Amino acid sequence: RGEHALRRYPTGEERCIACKLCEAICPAQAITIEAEEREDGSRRTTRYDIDMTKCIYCGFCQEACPVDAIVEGPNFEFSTETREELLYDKQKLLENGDKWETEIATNLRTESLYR
Amino acid sequence: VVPTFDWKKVPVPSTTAKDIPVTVKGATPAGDLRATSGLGLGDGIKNHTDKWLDGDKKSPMEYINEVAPIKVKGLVVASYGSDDPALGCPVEYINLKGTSLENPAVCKYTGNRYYSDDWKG
Amino acid sequence: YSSTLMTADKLGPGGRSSVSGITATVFGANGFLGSYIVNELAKRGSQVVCPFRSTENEAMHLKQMGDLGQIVLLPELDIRNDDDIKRAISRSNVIINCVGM
Amino acid sequence: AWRNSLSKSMQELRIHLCQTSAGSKGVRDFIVANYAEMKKANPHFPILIRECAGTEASLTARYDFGAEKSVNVQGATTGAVQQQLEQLILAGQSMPKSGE
Amino acid sequence: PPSDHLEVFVNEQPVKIPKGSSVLQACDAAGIDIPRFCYHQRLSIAGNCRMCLVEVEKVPKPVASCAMPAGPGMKIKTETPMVKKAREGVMEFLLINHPLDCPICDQGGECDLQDQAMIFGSDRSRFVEAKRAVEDKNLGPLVKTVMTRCIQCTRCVRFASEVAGTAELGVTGRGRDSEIGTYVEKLMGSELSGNVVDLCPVGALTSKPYAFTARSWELKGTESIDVSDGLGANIRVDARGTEVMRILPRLNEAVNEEWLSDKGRYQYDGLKHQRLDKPMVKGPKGLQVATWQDALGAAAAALTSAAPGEVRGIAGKLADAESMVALMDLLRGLGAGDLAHEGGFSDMPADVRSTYTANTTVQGLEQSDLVLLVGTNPRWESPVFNARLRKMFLDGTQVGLVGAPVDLTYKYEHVGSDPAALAALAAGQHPFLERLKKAARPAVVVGPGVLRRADREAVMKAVHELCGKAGVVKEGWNGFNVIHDTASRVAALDMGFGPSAAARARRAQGAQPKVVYLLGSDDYSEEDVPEGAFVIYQGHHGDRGASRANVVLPGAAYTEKSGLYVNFEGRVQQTRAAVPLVGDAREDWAILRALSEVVGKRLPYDSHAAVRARLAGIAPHFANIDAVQTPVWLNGEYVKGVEALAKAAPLQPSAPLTSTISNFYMTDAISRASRTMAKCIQARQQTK
Amino acid sequence: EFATASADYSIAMKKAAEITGAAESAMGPKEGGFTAGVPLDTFTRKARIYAPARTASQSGLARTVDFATTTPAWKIEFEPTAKWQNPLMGWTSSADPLENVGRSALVFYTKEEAMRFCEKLGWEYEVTEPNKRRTQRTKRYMQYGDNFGTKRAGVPDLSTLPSN
Ligand SMILES: NC(=O)C1=CN([C@@H]2O[C@H](COP(=O)(O)OP(=O)(O)OC[C@H]3O[C@@H](n4cnc5c(N)ncnc54)[C@H](OP(=O)(O)O)[C@@H]3O)[C@@H](O)[C@H]2O)C=CC1
Ligand code: SF4
Ligand code: SF4
Ligand code: SF4
Ligand code: SF4
Ligand code: FES
Repeated sequence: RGEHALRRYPTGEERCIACKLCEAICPAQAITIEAEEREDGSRRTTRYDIDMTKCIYCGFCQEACPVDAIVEGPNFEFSTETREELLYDKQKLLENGDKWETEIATNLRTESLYR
Repeated sequence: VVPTFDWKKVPVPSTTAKDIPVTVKGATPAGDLRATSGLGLGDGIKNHTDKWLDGDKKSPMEYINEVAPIKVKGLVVASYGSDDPALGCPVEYINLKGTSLENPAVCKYTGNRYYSDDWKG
Repeated sequence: YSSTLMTADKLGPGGRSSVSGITATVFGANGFLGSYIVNELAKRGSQVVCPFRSTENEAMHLKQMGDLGQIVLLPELDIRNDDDIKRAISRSNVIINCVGM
Repeated sequence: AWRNSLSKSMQELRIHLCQTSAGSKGVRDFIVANYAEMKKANPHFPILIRECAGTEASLTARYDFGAEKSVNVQGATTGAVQQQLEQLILAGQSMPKSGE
Repeated sequence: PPSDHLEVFVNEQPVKIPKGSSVLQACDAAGIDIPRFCYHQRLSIAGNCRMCLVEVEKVPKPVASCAMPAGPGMKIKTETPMVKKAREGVMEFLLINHPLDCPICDQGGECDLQDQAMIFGSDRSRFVEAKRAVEDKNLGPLVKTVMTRCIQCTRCVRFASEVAGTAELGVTGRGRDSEIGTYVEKLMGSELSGNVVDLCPVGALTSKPYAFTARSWELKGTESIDVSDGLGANIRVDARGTEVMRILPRLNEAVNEEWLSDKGRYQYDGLKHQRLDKPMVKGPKGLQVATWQDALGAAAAALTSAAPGEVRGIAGKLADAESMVALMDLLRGLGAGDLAHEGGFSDMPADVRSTYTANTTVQGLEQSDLVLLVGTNPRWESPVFNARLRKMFLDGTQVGLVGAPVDLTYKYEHVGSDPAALAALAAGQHPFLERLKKAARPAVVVGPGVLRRADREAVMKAVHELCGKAGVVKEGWNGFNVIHDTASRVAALDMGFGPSAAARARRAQGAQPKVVYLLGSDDYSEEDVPEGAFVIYQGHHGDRGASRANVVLPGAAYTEKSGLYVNFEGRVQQTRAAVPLVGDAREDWAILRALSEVVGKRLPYDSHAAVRARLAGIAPHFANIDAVQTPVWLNGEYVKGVEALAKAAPLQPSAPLTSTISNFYMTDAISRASRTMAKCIQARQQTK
Repeated sequence: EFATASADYSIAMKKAAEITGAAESAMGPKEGGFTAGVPLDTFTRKARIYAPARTASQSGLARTVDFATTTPAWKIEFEPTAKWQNPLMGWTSSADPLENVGRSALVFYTKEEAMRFCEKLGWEYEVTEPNKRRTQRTKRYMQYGDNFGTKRAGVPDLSTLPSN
C-alpha cells in the first residue's frame, strides 16, 4: 500500500464514476469529492482530493471501489519539501495512474485471484 | 371555453436563458438539462472538464469519443469493460434493439458504444 | 480602496484559517522588524509574499507563521533587477518596505 | 361625538381580546355594538381587531412618530371600555403631530 | 355505534382498529412496520409487489396484508417460517432482472430496495442468466429515467391518474416485457411532477437537476417552510456546507400533506446566481463596494435630508415579519406614513382577520360538499392546494367557478365569468344558487386576483350577500375563504403594514416620493418608484430593484434566516437557516436596527427574541407558532362599516374575474434566476 | 400478557434507569454547565428540541416518533455559524465547536428528557412537536374493492340493451 492513484480503461476513459464509496469508508476523512454530469451524460467527478497528510494508508478505499478506480500503487519514495505538494487533486492522481499503469496492472493480475 | 395558453409569449430573462447547462448527444437527447453543482461558479467555469483539468491536455471525454461503436450480434449485450470480469466494472446489460451505427447504445460504466443489426433492421 | 481593503474579502472571524483579503509583499521579511510584521499580517489570515536574498536557513522561521499556501517564499532576490520586484508584487494590494542598511 | 374625533387624536387603534374568555365579554360586546358606527365616521381609519386564545383584553392607541399607549380593560363593561377609549382619545390632543 | 372499532390479534396481541382497515393497518397499529413496495397511503391499493405477505390463521396461503380487509377476531402472524420464506423469495424475484447499478444510481444510500434486501432478504443469489435490458424514456427536464431499474410497482401511474390528474403514464406490453411510460414521446406537463420522483421507491425515476451531485448521507437536513407561494408548504432543505443541494417536502396534513410544487422544489439553483454579497454605494463611477458604515451612513443621510412626506417604503413578496415590522417602525419613527406592498392591494382594510383569511382552513375544507371558486386559478396559485381540491372532487365534492375558464384537472360547472354573473347568482337567475342553498356545508373561495381589482369592495359586498343568502356562514360552519399567492402578504396585513390616510390622499393628488426603501422588492410598479428618486434596496438577489438603486444593503435569503411567515389560513410558521449568511450579508431585521441607530432614533429591540416579542405585542397570535386561531366573525357589521368604499369606486360588471399569475415558473427574483425554471419554460415553448 | 421489545438487552436498559435513589437525581437550573467546565458563552446559544420527520425518499418509519418508546428519536440542534472556503483547496472551513455534537451524539426517548438536559446545562430551548401522520384513507379508494365499485361512473343504465 503506497501512493494513491487514479486509473483509466484501456480506451482512455476514467474508471471512476463518483459513487462516493471510498469517501464514505475513509476513516481519516482524507477524501473530498464533488460531481455533476458531464456534457455527454456520463457520471464523472469534478473534484477528487486526497489529503496525503491526513491519510493512514489503510487501503479501505481500494477495497470499497467497485470499478478498481482508486488504488494504492507500489510507490513509497514521494517525500517533498513543502506540505502543499502533498495535497493531491484529481489531475495529479490521474498523472500518477498514467505513470504507474503497467506495474499496477501486473500487480492486479496476481491479486485478483485472492480478492 | 378553456382557451389555450401561449407559452411563446412568456418572458424569460436573457441572462438566465443563455446560461442553461445542456448536453451533446451521448447518453441523452442532445439539448436536455445538464445537472450541475456550485463548484467553479466563483471562477466563472461553466464546463465539466475545465473544473479539474488545466491546460490543453487531452480530456478523458475526448479519449472515449475516438473509439468507434462495436457491432454485436443479438438483442442484449453484457458490458464488463475488460476481458477478465474480475478486473472491470459490474456487469451492465444494454439494450440493442433500435440501434445503429449512427445511434448506438452506450454503457453507463465505461462509455463504450454498441449496436446490433438484428432487430429486423 | 478607502476601507474596502479590510472589509470586502474578509472571511472568517480572523484566526489562522480565516481570510482577511490582504495579499502583501514584504521586502526584507527575514529582518528584525519585517519578521514581526509578517507574523502580524499572516496570523489574521492574509497571504504574505516574502522575497529574500539570504540563505533559506535564515528565512525558514517565516514558513511557520501562516496556514498552508499563505506564506510564499521567493529566494535569490536581486533588488537591482526589476523582474524580481515585478514578480514579487504581481498579486499584492499591499507593499511594505523594510529594506534598510 | 367621540367617534368623529377618533381620527385626529390617534393614527391607529388596536383592540386585543380572547374569543371565549369571561374577561373579554365587555370588549366583544363593545366591538359588536360599535364597530360599524366607528368605521362609518371615518372609512380610512385603521382599527386592528386582533384575537388570541387566553390573552388579556387591551386597547392600544398609536400616535404620530411611532408613539403608543396601552390600557388594560380585562373584566370591564361596555361602558367601561367606552370610557377607557375616551381617555385614549383625550391623551391624543397633547401629542406631537407629523405629516404636515 | 355498532362497535365501530373491531379487535384483531397481531402476534397474539389484541389491537383495536377502525372498521374497514386492512391487515397492514392492523400491523401498523400493533407497532410492526410491514415491508412494502406498491402500497402507498395517498394512492389506491394495487397489491402487485407481494412483499407485504403475512400469515392469517385458518388460511393456507399467505395473504397480501395491504389489500386484505381485517375481520373481527382475526389472528395475524408476522414472524413464522412461511412469512420469512415468502419475504426472501419475493426479494429474490425482485432482484434477478435488476441492474448492478448501485454505484451509478442516485437512490444508493436512501433506497427502499437496498434496505429491504438487507433486512428481509437473503445474502446470496443463484441467478446466472442474462438480464432484461430496457431503453430509457424522455419525460421532460425535471424527471430522469433509467428504466432498467423499474420494479413495476405502478406508483407513478396511480399518482398521475389520481393526484396530478393528467393520466399520461401507463404500462405497455405484457409479462416480463411490461414497460412503464408513454407510448409516444411526451413531456410530463404537471406542475406537481417532481413528487413522482419521491414516490418511485427505486432509481428508475430520479431528479434530473439533482443528478449525480450528492449522496444522501452527506446532506445536513433542515426543516424549513416554502416561500414560493402563499400556502407555506413544509419542506426539508439538504445542504453540503454553504451550498443547498436539494429541497424535499415533509409531512403536514393540515397544510400540504406530502406534496410540493415544481417551483418550490427546483428553484434552489437560483440561490447560486446574481447574489448580493457586499454593500454598495453609487458614486460618480456608479455602484461600487463600500463598507457597512459608509452604506448605512449614506442611507441614513438620504433618509434624513428628505422631508417625511417624500419617503416611501415597499415590502417585497418574501420579506419576513421581523424585517417588515422593523421597516414599519423605522419609517413611522421619522414621521412617514407611505407604506406599500409589492403584492398589491396596499390600501385594503385589515380590521378583522376573518375577511382576508381562509376561515374553513385547508384541512377543514374537506368537509364541504359544494365549492364555489370566485375569480381564481388554484392550479397556478397553489398546485398543492389544487391537488387537495382534486382529492375533494374524487370523493364527491362538487365544484363551481365564477371567473375565466381554466384547466383545473377536474370537472367544474362554469357559472359565469364577470361580476354581472356574480350578481345574477346572488339574485337567483342561475340554478347554482339552489345547489348552494341545499348544500349541507357550502364553501366560497376568493382568490387574490379579485382583491387586486380597483372595484374589489363592490365585488366583496356581492360575495358577502351571496354568502348570506346561501347559508355559507352559519352556526357550526364557516365556509368563507380568501386565499393568497404571496408569502409575506398576510403578515403585513396582520401587523398593520399599510399607508396612512394622508399618504393615500397624497397619492390621490399625485405627490411623488424622493426616497424609496425597497425591502426585497423587484416587481414594483413604475407609479411607486419615480425616476430620479433615491433608492435604497435591501435584498439578496441582484435584479431590477438593485440595478436602479443608489445604496445596496445585502440581506439573507429564506434558506439563510429564520423569519416568520403566515399563510392564507392564518397559521404562523417559520423558516430555519439551512446554510449560513453568504459573503458580507447580514440578517434582515438587524440591518434596519443598525440603520435606525445611524439615523438617530434607535428601535427599542436588540435581539431576535425582542423583535418577535414586539410582533407579539402588536398582534398576540404571532407568538403561537405552528397554530391557527379561530378568527372572529362580525356578520354584516364590517360590510356596513366600509360602505363608503363601496359607494366610491363603483362596480365594473364587464371586466372578467381573472387570475394575475401569468408566469407560473417565474414569480420572484429567486425563480427568475433559476436556470431550471427557464428550461421548464423552454420545454413548453419548443413543443409548438 | 406483556411483550414490548421483550427479547433484547433494552429490557436491561429500561430498568437500571429506574433504580431507586438514582431515578430521582435532580439539579438546579444552569448548574450542570458550571461543573461541565466548558466555556460559559456556549450556553448563550439557542437550542431546538424536535423529532425529525420521515424522509420523503423512503417509506420506512424506524427513525420517527412512531417507534419513540423503542428508539430515542428526539434531538438537540443549534443554529449555524459562519462558513467559508479554504483559499488553497476549496474545503469548507468553520469556527463552530458545536457543529456536529447535537446531531451525532445527543438522542433522547422523550421531549421532557431533552428539556431536562437543556435546563440543567443552561441552554435556552424551543420545542417543536412533530406533525402526526394520518392513517385513515380517502373515501374514494378506502378499500381495494372501491377501485372497482359503482362510484367510477354510476350504476350502468340498461337502455342500450336489445329490446331496450
Ligand atoms: N530601530 C530600528 O531598527 C529602526 C529601523 N528602521 C528601519 O526599519 C527597517 C527594518 O530594520 P531592521 O529589521 O531592524 O534591520 P535589519 O537589518 O534586521 O533588516 C534589513 C533587511 O533588509 C534586507 N536587505 C538589506 N540590504 C539589502 C540588499 N542590498 N538587497 C536585498 N535585501 C537587503 C536584509 O536582508 P539580509 O538578511 O539578506 O541582509 C534584512 O532582512 C530597516 O529598513 C530600517 O531602515 C527605522 C528606524 C529604526
Ligand atoms: S488508503 Fe485509507 S486513508 Fe488513504 S484514502 Fe484510502 S481509505 Fe483514506
Ligand atoms: S474512486 Fe471508485 S469508490 Fe471512489 S468515487 Fe470513484 S468509483 Fe467510487
Ligand atoms: S434502485 Fe439503484 S440504489 Fe436501489 S438497489 Fe437498484 S441500483 Fe441499487
Ligand atoms: S417507474 Fe418507479 S414508480 Fe413507476 S412502476 Fe417503475 S418502480 Fe414503480
Ligand atoms: S404492499 Fe401489498 S402487495 Fe405490495
